Amino acid sequence: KVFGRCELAAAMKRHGLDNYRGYSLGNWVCAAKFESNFNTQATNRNTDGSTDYGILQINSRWWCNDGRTPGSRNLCNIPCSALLSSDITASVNCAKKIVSDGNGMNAWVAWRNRCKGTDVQAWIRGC
Amino acid sequence: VQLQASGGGSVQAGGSLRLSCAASGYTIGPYCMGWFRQAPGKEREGVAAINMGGGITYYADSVKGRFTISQDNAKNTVYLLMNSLEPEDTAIYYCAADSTIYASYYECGHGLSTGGYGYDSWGQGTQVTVSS
Repeated sequence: KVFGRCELAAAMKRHGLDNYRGYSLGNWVCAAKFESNFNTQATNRNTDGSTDYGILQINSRWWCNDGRTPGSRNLCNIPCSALLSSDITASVNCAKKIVSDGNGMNAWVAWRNRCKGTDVQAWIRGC
Repeated sequence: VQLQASGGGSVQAGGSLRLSCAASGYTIGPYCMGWFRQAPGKEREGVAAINMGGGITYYADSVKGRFTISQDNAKNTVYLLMNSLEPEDTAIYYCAADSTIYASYYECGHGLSTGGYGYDSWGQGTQVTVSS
């Protein structure tokens, strides 16, 4: 499912992402936009064999186990397939661990590149 | 966390040297380990990086073809084999790690080529001097 901006914002809000660890919700909507374009099914295979899954493009050598990635640390103790669901709960649940583990939102390359130090609330205004 | 480099010294132009770096005190990671060098009177240069585990490598255009970075795993140990050493390679070599466990795929040579962004943990420098 390809969420709508304001649709994803509402779903993330309900899933407790607003001001999570202090990150206003616009951070989460912008990350999701430049990570997966709001497509909960997006997968991107990487040069090291690993693949990025879901709406927040979570990676298989460290966060989830997809079965075809050598050395998967699987830090989220979850299959990668649980992140391609239209129900962002697993993704949101894992995104919290990444963030609460001290990585910050820097863990998302797209956020650090297209959102950090930008007017992120632009991403939720009008919903 | 600790980073302990080894190797370095002096050698004649044309010879080779092998540096090493073991990250210690890590529970998870590092995501990246690489090498930087501060030649006398020049800008700090990002030399080579490797994506821990995944194993992808990146090299500065100067050292491309001559250096080779690899990992022994274990205590997050990596090596830089330096062949065809020229006196221009004389500099202080620093080991560096990026402790962030990225959510999405991050290519380590990204922070290396752009000022060492992301490489938070640094080690002691090791002088390498190429004679002749």
